[PDB]
Amino acid sequence: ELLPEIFRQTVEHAPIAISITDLKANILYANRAFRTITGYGSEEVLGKNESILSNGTTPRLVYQALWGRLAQKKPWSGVLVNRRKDKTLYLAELTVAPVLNEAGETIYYLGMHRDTSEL
Amino acid sequence: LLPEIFRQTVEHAPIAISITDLKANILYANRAFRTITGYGSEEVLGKNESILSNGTTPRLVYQALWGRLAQKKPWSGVLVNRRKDKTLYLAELTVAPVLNEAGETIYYLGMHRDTSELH
Ligand SMILES: Cc1cc2nc3c(=O)[nH]c(=O)nc-3n(C[C@H](O)[C@H](O)[C@H](O)COP(=O)(O)OP(=O)(O)OC[C@H]3O[C@@H](n4cnc5c(N)ncnc54)[C@H](O)[C@@H]3O)c2cc1C
Ligand SMILES: Cc1cc2nc3c(=O)[nH]c(=O)nc-3n(C[C@H](O)[C@H](O)[C@H](O)COP(=O)(O)OP(=O)(O)OC[C@H]3O[C@@H](n4cnc5c(N)ncnc54)[C@H](O)[C@@H]3O)c2cc1C
Repeated sequence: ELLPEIFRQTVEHAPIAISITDLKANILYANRAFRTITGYGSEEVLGKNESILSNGTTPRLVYQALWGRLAQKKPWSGVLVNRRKDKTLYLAELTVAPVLNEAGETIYYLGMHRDTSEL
Repeated sequence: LLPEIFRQTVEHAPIAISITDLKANILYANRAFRTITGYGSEEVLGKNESILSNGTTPRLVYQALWGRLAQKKPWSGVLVNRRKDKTLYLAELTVAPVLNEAGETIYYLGMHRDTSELH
């Protein structure tokens, strides 16, 4: 073993925005980069849905594509315009991936994104 | 969330992540690392990070990175790495000590992005 608790610490400080959600997309965990990019804090992010990031201007068919891959237990990648807490907007390169149990069943989702702005 | 979920998170993160012993032998590499560097899941666990080195990168960069890690401090900068297929890529790399509860180094962590577009 690598000591197992090094993985959480690695997530926490990785320089990519990372959230982990239940099957509803309610946020169970978010790392520091997520907090820095999106603007939401440590206590306030928990239990909110990912949709909080949408500047309600993403076409429904982008999301349909994202959820369509998830329902097939496959990852998806795309770009979308997200909104920070301060209402500024950024082009997000988003990957979402299912976490599968031994049986091949989805038990969480991983949301992992970069903010592609150069300021 | 159990530690396995964070290991899965690291494994699927869209940034190269490697964890090494204190002489930079790779003990763990995620999918992005293996894809970017060209080393597969078995052979990469017999490599050292030095297999990425190459002469486009000034040697003082390697001295810089080590001089910070040995102080228990991170280093962030840029270097040119060599893949298994012998192509080269400009990487933006952060390395950090992984510390136990007494503040002593137990592993090193590397996280990098591949800035290439023509590979
Ligand atoms: C891990 C993860 C990360 C995500 N990151 C983002 C992000 O960074 N930015 C962002 O805008 N959104 C993100 N989402 C998608 C987000 O959860 C919402 O579905 C989305 O923002 C649209 O929500 P709405 O309330 O605006 O539209 P809604 O009308 O609620 O959803 C729009 C469409 O998405 C699909 N859909 C929504 N909910 C579900 C469901 N539970 N199951 C199957 N299909 C569904 C449907 O096609 C629906 O028409 C992420 C989801 C996951 C799981
Ligand atoms: C986590 C991590 C990630 C790294 N990522 C990269 C990367 O992406 N690209 C890259 O080219 N290099 C990377 N390095 C640096 C790498 O360890 C080498 O220093 C570098 O590749 C030059 O290799 P070299 O053959 O000239 O070996 P030298 O640096 O000459 O060192 C000789 C050998 O000893 C090891 N080493 C070097 N310094 C020390 C020391 N102070 N203590 C013990 N062992 C040491 C080296 O890795 C190598 O195996 C990373 C190092 C670490 C710890």
